Amino acid sequence: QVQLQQSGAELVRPGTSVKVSCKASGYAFTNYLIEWIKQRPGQGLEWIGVINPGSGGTNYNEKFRVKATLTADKSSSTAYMQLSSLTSDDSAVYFCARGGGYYWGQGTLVTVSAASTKGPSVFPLAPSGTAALGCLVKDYFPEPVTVSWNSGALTSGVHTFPAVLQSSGLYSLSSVVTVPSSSLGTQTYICNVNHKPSNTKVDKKVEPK
Amino acid sequence: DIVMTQAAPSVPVTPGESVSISCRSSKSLLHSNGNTYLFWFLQRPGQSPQVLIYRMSNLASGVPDRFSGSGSGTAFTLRISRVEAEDVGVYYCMQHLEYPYTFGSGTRLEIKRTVAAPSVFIFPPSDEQLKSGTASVVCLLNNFYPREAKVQWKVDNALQSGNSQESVTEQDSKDSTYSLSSTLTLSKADYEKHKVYACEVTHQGLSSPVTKSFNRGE
Ligand code: NA
Repeated sequence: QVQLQQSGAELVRPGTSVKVSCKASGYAFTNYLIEWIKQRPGQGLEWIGVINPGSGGTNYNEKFRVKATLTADKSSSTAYMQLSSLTSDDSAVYFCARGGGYYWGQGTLVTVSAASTKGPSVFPLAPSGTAALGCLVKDYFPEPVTVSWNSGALTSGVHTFPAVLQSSGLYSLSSVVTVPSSSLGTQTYICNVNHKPSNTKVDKKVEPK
Repeated sequence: DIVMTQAAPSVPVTPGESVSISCRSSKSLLHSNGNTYLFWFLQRPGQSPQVLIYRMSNLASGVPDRFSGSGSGTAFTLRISRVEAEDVGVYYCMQHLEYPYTFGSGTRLEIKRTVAAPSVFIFPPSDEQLKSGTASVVCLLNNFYPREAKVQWKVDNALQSGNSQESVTEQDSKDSTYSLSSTLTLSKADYEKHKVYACEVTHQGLSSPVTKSFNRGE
């Protein structure tokens, strides 16, 4: 079973450089090409370039010739993409893909910003034969926040909304769930909020008021 | 470069029916070896792209027989028969005949289901948030179709403007609905100068707008 494991999300300052990695497993790394693709939020796919790990040879899209540098380390089965002189236009998800189009990495989110990391505040959206309840995750930076319910045991009827950018420059999101009204007195409902950039982990119990 | 054009940004399809997604190229993708270098990819929300078709007409391993590709060298069609609710996502074409490799702008597949009015719920700000000096009033519109839904806020029956923000989910892969949240943000001091908070919802499945409300202090 083949896997292309990419490095984690990066929050990087304007004018600096960032280097993302793509680690191959389950196949002979040096026998296949590695391509890099850019996806801006809510936008399409753009091709950056390609490298042959078994020779060191590269080809770039002219739009990324100045900005990007593709390398590969045969010893650690890893491909790297370095982006220089970072701007907000570089904020995107970057994917590595093995030649042939079948095998893709999971993507690496890059946010280019001078703003500070900030953890969210989590507030209950208390319920009043179906009840709606939820959690409001307010004022965090950067993205992402993940939300689960009852430590992953509750998945049916959950909607976790895409975050919105507030006028303050901070993000906010809500996650809701509909459940049987008859369960409000017998079942504990907890939203598990995780904001990795600020190490925030909140497990908010949502009680009927 | 070779320009890839996808003429339809979205295409609606009732489940069980077939659909065609078009792509065009500014140069023939036919190579002198006889192959036509065109891929079709699917991208589901929050996931990496996945290959459906390689070399214009070859079905990729693990892809259902309901997907097929064909084309002329400059015009291509991805055909999906017996479309399932699970087929929601964005379909992209890509050329790999010459560098730089280029993609089409994507075509979203929208599942046409029965029109459904939203279930509307309103949440007052929590006492926890009020202590911090801010108030967020949330209006939930649940499991509706189509995507288009207008939300208007009224405070003491006065129409609000400039103080709300909405977020909509991707079309559900099982029931083909959308959900929306609207958040009205006030300071605690301004929140406490008013009594009645209401959200009024306009949607194709409603004959007249629906209002959910609460009285502050109840
Ligand atoms: Na370069």
